[PDB]
Amino acid sequence: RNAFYRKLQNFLYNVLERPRGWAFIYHAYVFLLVFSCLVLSVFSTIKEYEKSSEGALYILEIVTIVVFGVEYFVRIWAAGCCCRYRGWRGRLKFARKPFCVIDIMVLIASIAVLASALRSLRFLQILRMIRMDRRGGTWKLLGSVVYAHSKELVTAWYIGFLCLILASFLVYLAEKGENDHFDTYADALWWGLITLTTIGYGDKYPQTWNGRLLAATFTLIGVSFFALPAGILGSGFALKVQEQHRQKHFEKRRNPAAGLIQSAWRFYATNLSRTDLHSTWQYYERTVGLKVSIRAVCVMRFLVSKRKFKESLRPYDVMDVIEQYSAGHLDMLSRIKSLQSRVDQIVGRGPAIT
Amino acid sequence: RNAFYRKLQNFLYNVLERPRGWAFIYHAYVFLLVFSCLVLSVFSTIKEYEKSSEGALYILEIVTIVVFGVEYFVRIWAAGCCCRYRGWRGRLKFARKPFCVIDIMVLIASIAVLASALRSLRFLQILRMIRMDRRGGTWKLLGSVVYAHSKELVTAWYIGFLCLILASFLVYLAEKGENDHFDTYADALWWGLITLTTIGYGDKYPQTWNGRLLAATFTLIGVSFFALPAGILGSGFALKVQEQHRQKHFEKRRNPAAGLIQSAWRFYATNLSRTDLHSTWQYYERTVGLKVSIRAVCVMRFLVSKRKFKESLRPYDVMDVIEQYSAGHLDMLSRIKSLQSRVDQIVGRGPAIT
Amino acid sequence: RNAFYRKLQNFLYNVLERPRGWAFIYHAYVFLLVFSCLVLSVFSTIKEYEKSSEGALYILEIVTIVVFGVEYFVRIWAAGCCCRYRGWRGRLKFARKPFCVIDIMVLIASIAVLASALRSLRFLQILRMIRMDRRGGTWKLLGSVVYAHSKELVTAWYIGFLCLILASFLVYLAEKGENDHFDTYADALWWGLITLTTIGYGDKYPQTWNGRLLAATFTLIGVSFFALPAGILGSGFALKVQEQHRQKHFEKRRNPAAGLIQSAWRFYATNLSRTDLHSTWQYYERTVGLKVSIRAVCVMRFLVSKRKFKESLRPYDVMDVIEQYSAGHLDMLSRIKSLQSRVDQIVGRGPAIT
Amino acid sequence: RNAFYRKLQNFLYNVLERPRGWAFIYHAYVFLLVFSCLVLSVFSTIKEYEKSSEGALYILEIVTIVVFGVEYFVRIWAAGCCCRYRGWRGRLKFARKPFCVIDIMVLIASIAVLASALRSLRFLQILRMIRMDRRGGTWKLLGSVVYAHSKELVTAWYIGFLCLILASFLVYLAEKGENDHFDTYADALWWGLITLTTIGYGDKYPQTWNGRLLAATFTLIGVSFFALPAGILGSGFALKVQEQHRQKHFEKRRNPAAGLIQSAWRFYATNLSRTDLHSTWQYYERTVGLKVSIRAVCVMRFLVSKRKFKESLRPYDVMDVIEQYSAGHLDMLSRIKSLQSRVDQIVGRGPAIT
Amino acid sequence: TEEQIAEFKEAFSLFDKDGDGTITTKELGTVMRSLGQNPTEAELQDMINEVDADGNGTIDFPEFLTMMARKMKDTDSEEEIREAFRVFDKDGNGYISAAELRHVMTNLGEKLTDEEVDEMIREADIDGDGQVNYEEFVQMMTA
Amino acid sequence: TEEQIAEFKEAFSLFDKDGDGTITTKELGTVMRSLGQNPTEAELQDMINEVDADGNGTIDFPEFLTMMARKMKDTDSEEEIREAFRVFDKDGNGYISAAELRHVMTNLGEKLTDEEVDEMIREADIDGDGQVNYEEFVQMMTA
Amino acid sequence: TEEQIAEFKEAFSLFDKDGDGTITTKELGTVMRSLGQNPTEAELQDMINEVDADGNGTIDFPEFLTMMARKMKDTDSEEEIREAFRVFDKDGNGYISAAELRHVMTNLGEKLTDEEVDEMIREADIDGDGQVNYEEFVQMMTA
Amino acid sequence: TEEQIAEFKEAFSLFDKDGDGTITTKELGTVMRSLGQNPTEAELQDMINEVDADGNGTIDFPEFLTMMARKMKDTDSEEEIREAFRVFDKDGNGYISAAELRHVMTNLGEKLTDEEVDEMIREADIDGDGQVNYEEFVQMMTA
Ligand SMILES: CCOC(=O)Nc1ccc(NCc2ccc(F)cc2)cc1N
Ligand SMILES: CCOC(=O)Nc1ccc(NCc2ccc(F)cc2)cc1N
Repeated sequence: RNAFYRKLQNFLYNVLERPRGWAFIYHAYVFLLVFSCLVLSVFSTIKEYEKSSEGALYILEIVTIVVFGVEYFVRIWAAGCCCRYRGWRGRLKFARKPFCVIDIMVLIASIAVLASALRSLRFLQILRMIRMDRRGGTWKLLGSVVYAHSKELVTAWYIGFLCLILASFLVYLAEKGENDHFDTYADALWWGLITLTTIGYGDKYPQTWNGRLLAATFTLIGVSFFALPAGILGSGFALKVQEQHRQKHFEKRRNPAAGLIQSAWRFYATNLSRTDLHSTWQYYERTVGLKVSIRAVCVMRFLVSKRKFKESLRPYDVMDVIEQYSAGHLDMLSRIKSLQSRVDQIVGRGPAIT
Repeated sequence: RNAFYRKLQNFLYNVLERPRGWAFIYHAYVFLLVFSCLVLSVFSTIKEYEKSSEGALYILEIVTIVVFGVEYFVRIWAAGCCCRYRGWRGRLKFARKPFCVIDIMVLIASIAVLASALRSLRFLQILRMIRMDRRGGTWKLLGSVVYAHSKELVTAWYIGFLCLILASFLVYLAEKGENDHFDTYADALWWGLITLTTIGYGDKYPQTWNGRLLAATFTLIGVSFFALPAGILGSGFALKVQEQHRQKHFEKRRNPAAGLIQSAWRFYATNLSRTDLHSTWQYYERTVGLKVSIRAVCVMRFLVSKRKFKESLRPYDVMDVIEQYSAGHLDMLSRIKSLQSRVDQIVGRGPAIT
Repeated sequence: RNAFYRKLQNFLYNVLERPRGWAFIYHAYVFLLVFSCLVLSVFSTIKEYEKSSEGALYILEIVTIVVFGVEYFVRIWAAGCCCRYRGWRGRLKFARKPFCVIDIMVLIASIAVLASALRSLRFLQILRMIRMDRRGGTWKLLGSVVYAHSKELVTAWYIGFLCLILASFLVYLAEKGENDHFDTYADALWWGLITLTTIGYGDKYPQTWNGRLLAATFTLIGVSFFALPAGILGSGFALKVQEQHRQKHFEKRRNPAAGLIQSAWRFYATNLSRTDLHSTWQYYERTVGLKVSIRAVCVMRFLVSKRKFKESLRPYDVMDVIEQYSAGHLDMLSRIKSLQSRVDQIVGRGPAIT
Repeated sequence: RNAFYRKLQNFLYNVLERPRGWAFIYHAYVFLLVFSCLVLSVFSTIKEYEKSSEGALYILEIVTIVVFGVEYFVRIWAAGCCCRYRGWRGRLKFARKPFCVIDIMVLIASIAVLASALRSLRFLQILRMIRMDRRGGTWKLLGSVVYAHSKELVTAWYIGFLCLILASFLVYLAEKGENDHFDTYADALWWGLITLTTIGYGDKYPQTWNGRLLAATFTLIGVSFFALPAGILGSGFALKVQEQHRQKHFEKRRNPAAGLIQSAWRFYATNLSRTDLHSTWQYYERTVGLKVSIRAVCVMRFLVSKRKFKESLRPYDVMDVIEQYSAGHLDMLSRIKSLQSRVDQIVGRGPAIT
Repeated sequence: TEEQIAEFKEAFSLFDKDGDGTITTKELGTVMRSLGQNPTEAELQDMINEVDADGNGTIDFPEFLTMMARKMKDTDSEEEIREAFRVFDKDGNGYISAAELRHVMTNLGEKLTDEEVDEMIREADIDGDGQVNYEEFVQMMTA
Repeated sequence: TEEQIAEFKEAFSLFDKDGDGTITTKELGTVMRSLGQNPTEAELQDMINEVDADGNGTIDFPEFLTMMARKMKDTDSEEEIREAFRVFDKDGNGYISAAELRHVMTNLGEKLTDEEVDEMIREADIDGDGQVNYEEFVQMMTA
Repeated sequence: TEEQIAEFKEAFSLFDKDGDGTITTKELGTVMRSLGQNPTEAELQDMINEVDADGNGTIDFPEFLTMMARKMKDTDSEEEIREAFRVFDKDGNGYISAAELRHVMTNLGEKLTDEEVDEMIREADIDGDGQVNYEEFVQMMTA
Repeated sequence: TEEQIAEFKEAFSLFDKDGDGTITTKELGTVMRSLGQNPTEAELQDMINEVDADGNGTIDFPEFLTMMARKMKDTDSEEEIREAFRVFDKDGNGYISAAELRHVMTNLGEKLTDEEVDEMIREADIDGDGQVNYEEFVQMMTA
């Protein structure tokens, strides 16, 4: 079982950890559990139905704390998947993660109330869904795009601010007395923001057609300006994902290059005189004529990996025309090298016939 | 007529089937028929005018069921256009399509009520317009773009969710007692969603200026965040269509390549010794010195197709600079090959004068 | 004056006609005239101020009809700028343009009422601003982008339609009796459209929290879907304008190529034996040893234009690397041609020393 | 201290002036000061809290005028950082900037009222935040994108205008008598604009289902059209920033080229005979065998800078394939030059053995 | 061979409808209709062009016999046809399925018959897995 | 020919206004105005430059006679002018209509007269369909 | 050397399981399992292919001794492996940290042991700063 | 010249602080501080590297005299420096204004003094319009 012991720990934790296949299946579903738990937590917030609300909601609360307490422990052991952490030191060392500690804090509070907590109970389920991330790559991705677009965004934000301030103030002095709505500058600022975002509550508006003629321009500007940063950041994502697709072809290229050099040093360490190079010999003797056989084993695996890295990059539009460039150019070079050979034999028979 | 019989079946079904010319003309118009039928089906839902509504609506219902029942049959026979389906087996075999079976199911229900069905009648006309697709390429195209943008979308969705939850809860505790509007957390959540989407019904809003100061920030964030995924997917389509335009030039290139190899094997099968290669001989003898003539027929058509594929790709910006690359580089190669010939004659007269 | 007569006609009509410099100055200003005329035409639609409204509005009406009647005539004569139209036939021939005829029709109606017409008066000023285009390139540009994006748009339109229909119908059966608002399916459809476009009038909404839970999802989908085609077409323009910028560099390249061949045939027609080539000789003799001088005149202008077209294209990123490609590649070719010369002299002295 | 005197003036003014590191830190914070001052200036506009509002607001007003008066002076002296301005003439010359003069004007008014000014006080704080720019690069960036997109924008603006006019007028004649809302064409135009921008105040709407059928189409068009220019300009920024990223790699390339030629002329001016070239000699003798040493000093710094500019451009996708182009092509050229040497020696021994 | 020469003269007279000693374009369209096809006149032109040594607009018996005596290995289109194979093997891994081959040979260019594509795969599939290695097949056909 | 030499000396003295033995730029602008055109001074400069063998700023009679004796087939711009033909045949198929040729020759560069463009197409259209094959026309003109 | 020849014959018979005189693929997978690895059959094939001089599908002792006698400087992959070094030194400045080397050698390709990567850096770091200059290391290994 | 040799030995001993016969990096930083500059040690290294014939880490008097005897036309960087001129003439038309030259020479790289850039333009502007033709100036300096 120990073979399966480490197999399941490693592979199933990599699923549990950063996955690539179908780990989001489990993760989206446990998401659904805790999230729907939250929803029915709000379902208790309907007095007409809150009774049955709690009636099933405490059911779901039991389910939730069970799910994430066991997730705590099982992620612990499955983290035996990690080479650098195996046993006492490693897993009694890595537990001091802030994500982990807030995990156990909220979870022990969960079992405590699972041993009038409605509000903070909402907060802890909140922290569960927050726990979905573990990496902040959301914020990382965002701030990247933002800083990438910093001067554009500041442009929009500034000019929109000015339209808001100006037009609001103007109409405040446009319907100062004809409407109880617009009676303080605080009033108008509420109106300006509620308007320029195209929300349109309706609880205020101008009636003096002069004031209406004020808004009936500054709206045309501001509302679009407020609509910009959504549109900008939306594209900004789109552009980023396209170009990253292209580069993705290269990282595919990179891993075969990424491994061939491994076999390269695996070749160099194979000298019988290089007993100081005990790295691969101990790797083999631990994975254990035959030793020179093992030399040929690793070194020949290096040679085959050599052609492997030769195919590390397959295509890419500019790199693909790099390759077709390679075709015509290198075929030419083959031909020129031939002509080199021709001139070389002629240089040899220069003395041969003289 | 049998020549016209199969001609009309084949070509007019390809119109009826996946078209490229002007088949959408007929298809949009029959769309208009069934759709306007639906509209007047709602026109029966105005009591002031529902009487005349049904008065003409049953007219349109007759028209509709006629149209699609005949479409069922005529698509059947026109599907004699299909090589793999010709007669008993083929067309008595392909009818088991789910699109086809739901077609006949809804249609036989149509003639049944065309022999108090208002609600499900609406449903079956619904299924007609659903029947417009036959391929789900709508959903296919969508999910492609979505999965392509998965991490971006999840970013937006998550952070927008958090703004919604937080700001709604806050203002709920910001105007807890000053407004009958905001009286349960269910209340606020209705308000949050109705607001952050910039709908602005108006039936709720904050009046305590402290609460207004709450919303007057979280709106500025959330409303844009909710506005993102529209903007993202809009571009995502735009980018996809541009790059697919470029590749479209290549598929134009690809079909002439796509056919020349056909004539290539058409050449190889032309050996009189290759009687085992009875493919083209039976193709000709079924389409029927003269047989060696037919050899030259197919084989020479292959040679002309050889230059045809030589022109398979005409231009493309990177491929076009590939071609101009070909011009200068290959002209150089012509020149180097000349110099090869020069060195070769010199290598020949090395012995000639020695 | 006749020199200035045709000079002013030609150049000032090209301003009046398709311009490139500062003709939009005049055109935007006459736009302002007629447009502000329209606005005050609405200003008559305020009974509190309509009296003074007409008081100055008829002022502006006089101005408008004056402006465009004189524009009719002056565009006529300035169209003497056109080579193909000069005098009786040409300008008594081109007047039959539909733009021109609707021009004179609306304008003669204008002077007729300028010799209770409020409504159609609005219509004719309308047709004036419509007259701003003369080319429909608005519609042309639009339909281009649309057809370019056809399948994307149909995707969005279809799926949005389905959300509208489904969610509206559902909530209609979700608050069928609890609200006088939602009392006919016509009611809901009004509500669905007013909502999914994020307009939010407020005059309807769900109160049964079950019905609110219906909308509180289908909104999240539909409103974004309805927000797509704006975002798509917005980018679609943006992408189009970028790529057209790049190609613009080439058309700059193209005109010098576009003229050098002119001088090319100008060279060929210069043979004294080519008296049949009376084209340039009559061009010169009409623009009038000296005739062989004129030969050298046109032919040498061709040669200088030859280097002119040599500089027809200056740069372009891919074309610019085409040029730097030209630098290294052609320098190499210069060097290979040298080596050609070397092998050629060696081939000559092969016999010289043998 | 004079060394530190000019050091602090120069570097800390470049921070104060166009920065690249962390000057926005100070600038955003002083922004926060003046801006929050503005906010509490509005805080005086709440009668329930205006008393304490002024109570702390005059505190902040003292802070603000202090901040920007000292900013005036300290920017003056720190502008001793500027080479062209050092002492009497320079700093008594540059002060006549319009930004500077409006600065001192508003600021002296500030200290004047800091020696019933609420409204214009708001205006002067306004001008402070306006003072944040100093360059108008906001407007510059905007107008660039706008003119870049001019014809697209005019397309959208025009067609949206037409939808607004037409649909508004129609519904005005669609519910002319059934609603007190729609009673003048001015009424409808207010409704059209409030609608097509998706604001949806709610204070007007159609009830005659015929009129509702009018709006329930022209909305579907217009609202998207009004939503375009936001989406367009949003992308327009995004595209601009991407392509400018690429070019940014080149300006990085450009500065090392930008300096090597400096050392180039620094070499040429080093001739002892070129005493007329007293530029570098006086630069050194002012920065002061040894003079020929200084020759080698500057000239050798030129040579090292020569390889520096050789590395001026490091990579760029097309330029990077330019470089890999350089690799294969130039390696080929090395090889061809070798073959040149071969033919040259053969041309030399042509006579040697003949 | 002399019998090859006789069969080629026989076929030439077959295309040599009017017996002038060359095969004009009209006899070519004629014989194509006799075989059953409607070749466009520019089509018969290019056939002459790649058969017409002199370029006279007719296929003389000289050009006839030269074509009839030449083999596929006498055509010089190796890497060309290999790229033309590469298109359908979009992955470019050397093996295109008999599936894609069969399907596209049923609906692209001059699509052949079932036995036509059948012998195509049988000669193009020699190892027996349907996956049609294409560069091997061009190597086998071009030699 | 000697009569060619005489006509070229005659035209040279025509440009040789001051009779110095070379054609300076001033006589060039002078003779251009005499013909009727206003050539910019840099324009006359480049004419000298491509005529001025020595590079003196004047067109000596040596350079004059050499230009006057040289033909269009003595100019070496085949593929250049062919690309310059290609631009207007945007499709690049070898045939540009007499329509596009005529129109753009009426509104591009030194647009010619009707008979100018007319003889242009008559020499550039030799088969009689208005569609002006351009590489044939450069081949015919450049030889 | 003769003792080299003897050790190579010894190892060959070790791979020469059935003793036929060549090392078929089956003995290769066998000896790989004996060493402990599960090499795919195509893997053993390519090993033969780059060892199989004749191309018979087995590694004869001729091919065995030739490989066993050849050195790393007898392999001709200088700039290849240098590019393969360049990948991990993404900056391409000649120095990759022992950090990145160690980490990726722990989680890429056939990741080695700690002492394996340790000796890797010790031979690849010769100056003693962890930053592993890679072109020096290929220069040292390839000679 | 012998007096050139003497001045170069004099300057060498000036850099030859310790008098060993070569100019180590320490004397180079020393003499740079004596002149007033703070050159980084890698900077003095590259100076040696492009002066150090042997590559010893010191500038022997051999390398000293060879540099001191070599001229700018003995450096082989024509098209290099011309591209480096091209950067500031962003239009690439051969003429960069004395304005852009002066300004950027005041705020780029080792910006010089007013008379430094002044003599720069005076030698780089020889026709007298401020617009500094750059390829002429490299042609004049490099010969
Ligand atoms: C493409 C279909 O249309 C949209 O995806 N639109 C949309 C969808 C969600 C959100 N917010 C995140 C959220 C998601 C689910 C929830 F239950 C609550 C919040 C915002 C927008 N604009
Ligand atoms: C970039 C600043 O913000 C906007 O340009 N927005 C915007 C501007 C105009 C329109 N409609 C056309 C129109 C223009 C003027 C008029 F007087 C009447 C109609 C729609 C939008 N969305």
